[PDB]
Amino acid sequence: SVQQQLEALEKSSGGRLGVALINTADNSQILYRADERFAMCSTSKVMAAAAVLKQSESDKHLLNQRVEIKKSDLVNYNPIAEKHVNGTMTLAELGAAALQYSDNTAMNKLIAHLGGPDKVTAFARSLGDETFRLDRTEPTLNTAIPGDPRDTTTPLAMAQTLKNLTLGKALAETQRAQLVTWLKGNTTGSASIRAGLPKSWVVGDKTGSGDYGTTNDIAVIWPENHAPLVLVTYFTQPEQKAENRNDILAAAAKIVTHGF
Repeated sequence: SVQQQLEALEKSSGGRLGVALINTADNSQILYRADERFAMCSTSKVMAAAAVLKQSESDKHLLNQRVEIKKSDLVNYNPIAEKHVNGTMTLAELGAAALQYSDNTAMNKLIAHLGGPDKVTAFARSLGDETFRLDRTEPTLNTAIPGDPRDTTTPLAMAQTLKNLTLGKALAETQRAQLVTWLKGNTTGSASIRAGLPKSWVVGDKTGSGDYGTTNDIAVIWPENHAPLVLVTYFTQPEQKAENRNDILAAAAKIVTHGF
């Protein structure tokens, strides 16, 4: 029956909906187009920060290393990075900026630091993720052209991986709780998955929108009396200049967690 509400939603939205919920209590799943590739957009920014956290395990000084922010670094959306022009920003500061405020300059600084988009993919691989693939930097990794496999993953590959990063064995404890603290403090997920859930529940998430009306959100949920839920809602549309649809993610979240 849940299959019927998500198929109705999708059809009326005139788009293509993906969803991958993993109820950790019993590891049961609720999958809709979960093995189909969607353009991650700014949800990919979670993998770039966790790859820098995984580093700090072996390098205790790493996160405090400062990073010079200049004008010619500034890409299109730099809500935090721009304040620090002619200043610095440590690596922990750029991970928090990329996730909580979705700073693109910050996302680009982390990548360069690693060595390029292909390193962040190699990291995904080391977590057991064979689907994820970051090809480009900001802002071009959001074109979200249909069929294009660049910078795409699947809703289930992203649900399984997010679970391991925030509730699993991907990161040492210290780094896991820092990734989780970062996600919770997010400032952009208001209208998305969070909307479709009870106000009392706790949520750390990262959105991702792009062209072709691409609207994504990946969130770890902590019910008040239940084990955590991992929810990945990917949505995209056929028209390049299609409006983004967060209300579709709020709806889908409601539909799938209608039972907890």
